Amino acid sequence: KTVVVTTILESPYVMMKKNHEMLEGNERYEGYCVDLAAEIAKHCGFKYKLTIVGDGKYGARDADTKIWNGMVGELVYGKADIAIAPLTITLVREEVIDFSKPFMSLGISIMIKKGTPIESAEDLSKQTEIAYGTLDSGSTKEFFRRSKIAVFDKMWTYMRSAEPSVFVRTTAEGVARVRKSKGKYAYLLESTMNEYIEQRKPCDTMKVGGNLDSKGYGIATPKGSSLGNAVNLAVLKLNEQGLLDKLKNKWWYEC
Amino acid sequence: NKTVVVTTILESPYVMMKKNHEMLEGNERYEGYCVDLAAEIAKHCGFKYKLTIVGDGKYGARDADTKIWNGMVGELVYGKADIAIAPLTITLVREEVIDFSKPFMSLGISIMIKKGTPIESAEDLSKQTEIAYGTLDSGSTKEFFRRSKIAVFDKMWTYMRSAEPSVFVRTTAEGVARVRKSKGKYAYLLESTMNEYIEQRKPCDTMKVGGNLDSKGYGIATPKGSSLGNAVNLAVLKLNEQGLLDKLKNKWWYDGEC
Ligand SMILES: N[C@@H](Cc1c(O)noc1-c1nnn(Cc2ccccc2)n1)C(=O)O
Ligand SMILES: N[C@@H](CCC(=O)O)C(=O)O
Repeated sequence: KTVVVTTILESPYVMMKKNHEMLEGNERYEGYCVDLAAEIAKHCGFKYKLTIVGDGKYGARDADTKIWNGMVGELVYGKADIAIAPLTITLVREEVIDFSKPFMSLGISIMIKKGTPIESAEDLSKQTEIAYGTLDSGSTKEFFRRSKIAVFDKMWTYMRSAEPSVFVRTTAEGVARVRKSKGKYAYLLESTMNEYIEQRKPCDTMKVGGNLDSKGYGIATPKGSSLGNAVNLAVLKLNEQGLLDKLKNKWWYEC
Repeated sequence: NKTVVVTTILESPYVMMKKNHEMLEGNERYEGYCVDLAAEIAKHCGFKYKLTIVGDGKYGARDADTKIWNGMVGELVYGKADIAIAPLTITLVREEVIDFSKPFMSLGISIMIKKGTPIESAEDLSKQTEIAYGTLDSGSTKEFFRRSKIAVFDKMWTYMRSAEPSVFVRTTAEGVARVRKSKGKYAYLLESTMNEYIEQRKPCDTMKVGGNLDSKGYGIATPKGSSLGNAVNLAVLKLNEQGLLDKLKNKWWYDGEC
């Protein structure tokens, strides 16, 4: 009956509307993914329930318990029927779930507090005074972990052992750390967020250099899911009619 | 174990004739981005393959009259080719009849002009008629403008479909030659990938202006219900994550006559 949608609370994808306290159900939320979910549901003709992933994670497989967490986990163990959020299409995930073609293209990038003397990944790698890290249980950490590229390889050996920990549990925590570390902390995140934050007060962060790779976000469903193929056609249609660019301009519409 | 028939297309730097092709046989006649990818794909998946240039030299579209598919898409649809490894754009009409792996390259529609031409964006193009402009036939780009309800693009399509002489070209090479020979009176709408490649080729007289009109990607394609599909998709994502696809792009794109 009601499709259970798992998504994550990350502006401008999903955020609490003002005065949400007296609101109920899906009306409590607004954002890029909120509108996209509505679109998908409208064209596919089904009711749905937005639910914030319990642990607030994107999705990774515990190196020990070998159990998947985050939104990926919700789909794998059957808690959600579909994930509609900025979930990165990767090999280890495609091995356990299905993704539609990307509804957004992006790449890993570098966020620094304005004034920080670093222009690129090469810059970060050769020094240590300026610390840097990424999010836990995400596609960025994994990217560096599996990279054999000298540049990105060096960076990993540095992060994997840095103390105190350069890793963060949430993205909002990685941004907050840059803003508060007087230039001693650079953050590695996806271009999408780096751009969003650069146009926000106190307008003290910025993206430097080009992206380190080219990937995309896809709508995810349990492996061999029935809704899968239909959702993919729906998404390609929305993109081709220019609605997805419209949504992007709307939510990425200080500094 | 059977030799996999791979349909591809002659579009530099994806698939090009090697300098000594006249005295060479089969796959050794070609070189390029896609030739290298086909090799990488074939290696990991463990199978032998035969590169075959698509007979009509087209990408793929369904005929408005006969309703028959042509190009590489046609090769897959009618069972002539087992797989397509080329810069084939992932699109709705195609996904309806064939399968695509996830993108091995990202791009968007762009504007190529003869340097010095007074045009900076699609909006500029649509607001005048002194400078003609068109696109490639039987491809995703022409279909984009035909189905766009966006003011600018809609207006651009209204002009193009009725222009005289025709503003459409059969191959990308033809589009580039027209830009170069028309003294600035013709602008060509094509995918950023090809536009940036040409910008680095002699006589270095063309250039991309404005930003992409959309965002999409190229994907390896297989017939619907193909056992190769899923496996090749994972193989491509792997190559992508290891950076092999970016190194491959550098090689054939920037490793540059300008
Ligand atoms: N998407 C990654 C997570 C992930 C990761 O590993 N490193 O960085 C991110 C990331 N950064 N931003 N976003 C999403 C975003 C939020 C708000 C505005 C713009 C974009 N995700 C994953 O699926 O693991
Ligand atoms: N990539 C396009 C061809 C080039 C173009 O249409 O500009 C296709 O697959 O049809």
